[PDB]
Amino acid sequence: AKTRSSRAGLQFPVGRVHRLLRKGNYSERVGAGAPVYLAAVLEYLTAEILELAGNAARDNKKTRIIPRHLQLAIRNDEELNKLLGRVTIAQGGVLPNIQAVLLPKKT
Amino acid sequence: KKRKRSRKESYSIYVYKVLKQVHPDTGISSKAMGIMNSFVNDIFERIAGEASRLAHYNKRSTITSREIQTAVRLLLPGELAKHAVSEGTKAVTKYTSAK
Amino acid sequence: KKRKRSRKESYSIYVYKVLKQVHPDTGISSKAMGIMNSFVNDIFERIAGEASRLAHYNKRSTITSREIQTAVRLLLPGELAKHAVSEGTKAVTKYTSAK
Amino acid sequence: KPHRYRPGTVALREIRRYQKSTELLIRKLPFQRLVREIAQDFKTDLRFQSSAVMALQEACEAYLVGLFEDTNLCAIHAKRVTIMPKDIQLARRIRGERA
Amino acid sequence: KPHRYRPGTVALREIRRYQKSTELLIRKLPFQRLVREIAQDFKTDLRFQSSAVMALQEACEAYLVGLFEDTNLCAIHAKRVTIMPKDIQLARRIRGERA
Amino acid sequence: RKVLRDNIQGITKPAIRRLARRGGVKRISGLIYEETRGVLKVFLENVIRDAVTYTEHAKRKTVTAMDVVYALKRQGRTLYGFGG
Amino acid sequence: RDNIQGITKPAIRRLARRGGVKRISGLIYEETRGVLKVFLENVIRDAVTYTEHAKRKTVTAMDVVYALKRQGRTLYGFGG
DNA sequence: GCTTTTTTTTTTCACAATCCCGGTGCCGAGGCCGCTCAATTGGTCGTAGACAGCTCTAGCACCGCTTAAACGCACGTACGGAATC
Ligand SMILES: [Ca+2]
Ligand SMILES: [Ca+2]
Ligand SMILES: [Ca+2]
Ligand SMILES: [K+]
Repeated sequence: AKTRSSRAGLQFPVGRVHRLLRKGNYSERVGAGAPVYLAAVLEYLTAEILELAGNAARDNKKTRIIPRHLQLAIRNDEELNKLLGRVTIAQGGVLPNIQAVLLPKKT
Repeated sequence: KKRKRSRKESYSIYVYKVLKQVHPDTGISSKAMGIMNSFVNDIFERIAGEASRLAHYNKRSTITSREIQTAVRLLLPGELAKHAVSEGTKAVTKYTSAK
Repeated sequence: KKRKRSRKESYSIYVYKVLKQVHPDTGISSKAMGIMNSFVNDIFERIAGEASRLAHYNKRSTITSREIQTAVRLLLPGELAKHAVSEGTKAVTKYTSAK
Repeated sequence: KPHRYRPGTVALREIRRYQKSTELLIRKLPFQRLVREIAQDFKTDLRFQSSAVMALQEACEAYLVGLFEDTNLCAIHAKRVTIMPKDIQLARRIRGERA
Repeated sequence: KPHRYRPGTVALREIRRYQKSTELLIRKLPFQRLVREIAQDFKTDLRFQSSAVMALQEACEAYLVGLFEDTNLCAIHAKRVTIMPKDIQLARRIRGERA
Repeated sequence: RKVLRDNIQGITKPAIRRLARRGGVKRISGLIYEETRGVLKVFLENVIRDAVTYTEHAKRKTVTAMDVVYALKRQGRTLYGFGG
Repeated sequence: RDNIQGITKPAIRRLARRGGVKRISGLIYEETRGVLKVFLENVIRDAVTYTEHAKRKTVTAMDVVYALKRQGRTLYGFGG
C-alpha cells in the first residue's frame, strides 16, 4: 500500500487534493489525473516562492524565512507579482521605493 | 487532560519538505508558514474554480487533468505557467506508469 | 427536412412577462432582450456562488433560502438589498402558505 | 549655532525607515476601539477575536499605504511634491472606489 | 464669407454628438483584420464567428472610451485640457493595468 | 456592557503621517489628515459590515478572523496570513 | 501585416470624444494603439485558450465573453 | 572689453543619525512520539463521454459598385510650459 504522491514523485498530498476537489463542489466527477496535476502545480509554485523568499532571507543574514522575505521575493519578481496582484501579505511591508523627483539634486 | 484540540489541517509539513529540497539550511517563521498556507489555499480555489467553469462551459461532468491544465494556462503568467504545465505533466506521466 | 438548432434556454419569456406587468404597451429589441438575459444569468451566478461559499464556509451541505438571503445582503447595495430581501421573504412566505 | 536639517531631509529619512520595516503604524488600541465603534453600528454587543482585529489592521494599513502611493503619483502628476485631498480623490476615482 | 469655428468648438460639438450615440466608432474590417492578425500569434488557421468579432469590438471600444474618461481627468488634474501619453500611463498605473 | 466613544480621532496625525511615509510621500497638506480618516472610516465600515454579516449568518456573537478574511476577499482585498 | 495602423487617427479621436476629451496630443494616437493592442492580446489569448480546450478551430462569441469575464470586463448582450 | 556684485560650484570641518559587531536571554521552531481518522486497497456497477458517421450551418473568398470617410496639406489660435514672483 503506497501513497499516490510517491507514485507521482511528489511531496504535496495527491490524496488530500483529490478529496478537496470532490468535496469543494467544483464538479460531480473528478478525474484521477486532476489531483496529481493540481498537487504538482501547487508544489511547483510553493517551491518557486520558497527559493526566492529563502534567498532574500539569506540576504538578510537570517536563517528563517519571515513574511518580509516572502513579500520581497514576490514583489521583486515580475510574474509572482502579477499572480499575487491583489494579495496582501500580512507583516510584509513594501519595497523600498522613493519617487525620483522627491530626492534632492545629487551633485 | 480536558479535551484535546480539534484537528486543523494545513499544508505546513509539505511546505517544510519542499523548503528543505530548495534551501536545506533555511527554515521558516510561524507567520510565514501561515502565509504559505493562504497562498496554497488561494491557488487551489483559483485553479479548481477555473477548471470547474471549463468543465461546465463544455457540458462536462468531470474535471480531468485537462481542465486543471487549461486552467493553469489561463491563470499563470508565462514562465510560471510553463514550468507548472511541465511539472504537472511530468507527475501524471510518472503516476500513470507506476499504476 | 431541417431541424438542427440545439435548443438553448433563455429567461426571455419571463423578461417579457415581467415586462407586460410594468409597462404592458412597450416591447423590447432582440439585443436588449439578450442584455437582460446576461443580466439575470450574471446575478444568478453571483448570488449562487456566495451562497455556495456561505455554506461551504459554515460546513453545510445545503444552500437554503437563508443563504440566498445572506448572499443578497452581501451582493446588492442598500436599498435594492432591502427590497430584494423583502420580495424574497414575501415570495417564500406565500409559497409555504400555498403548498 | 544649533543644527537643523532642511525641510524634507528628515521626511526622506522617515520614508526610508518605514519602507524598510513591517511593523503596524497605527497604535493598536485606538484602532481596536475604532473597530468596535464601527462594529456597534451594525450589531450591538459583539466580540472580536484579537486575530480578527489584527487582520483588520493589517488590511487597513495596507489599503491606506497603497492609496498614498497612488496619491503621491497624482501629486507628482500635477507637478507637486505635496499630496492633497484632491490627489486622494483622483486615486479613488480612478481606482473605482467612489464615483 | 470666410466662416471658421475657433479651436475646440467642433471638438465640443463632437463630444456632445458621440456621447449621445451608441454606434461603434472603429471601422469594422480594419478591426476585424487586427483581431485576426493578433489571433495568428496564438493559434494558426483560426476562424471567427462574426458575433465574436463584434463582442471583441464592443469590449475594446468600451475599454478605450472609459480609459479616455480617466485620462481626461488626469489631464485636468495637471491643469491641462489636452490629454497626453503620461495621463494614460497614470490612468493605467492607478488602475493596475501595469506597474 | 458599554457603548463606545468618538475614537476615529485616535487615528492620529503622527500615524497618518507614518503611513504616508511608507507610501513614499515627502510633503503633506494640512487637509490630508482629516480626509484620510474619512477614507479609513469608510473602508472599515465596508469590511466590518461584510464580516459581521458572515458572523450573523453563522449565528455567532463573536467576529472571527475568518469573517474578516472572507469579507476582505469579497471586497477584492485578499489577505494572506490569517487563515483560509 | 501591420493592421494596427487600421486603428486610424479619426477612429481614435472619436472614441476619446465619447470619453469627454477635448484636445489630444499627437503622441497619443500611437500610445492608444499600444494599449489597445495589449488589451486585445490578453482577451484573445484567453478566448482562444477556451477555443483550444473545446477542441475547435473557430472562435465563438462565448469564448470571447468567457475571457472578458475572467479579465473582469464582463460583457452583456452576447450570451452571458 | 571692464567691473563689480550676486551666483555656483567647490573645500574645510562639526554633528547626528545610521550601521554593525559581540553579548545576553528568551521562546518558538523543530522534531520526536503516540494515537486517530482519513487515505488506500481491492472489490463491483453504471454511465460519461470518446468515437465515427452524417447534416447543413455559417464561415470564407471574391466582385463591383457607390459613397462616406480617410488623408494630406494650408493656416493660425489658443494652449503648454518655462520664468519670475
Ligand atoms: Ca537551491
Ligand atoms: Ca449519452
Ligand atoms: Ca497657462
Ligand atoms: K459552421
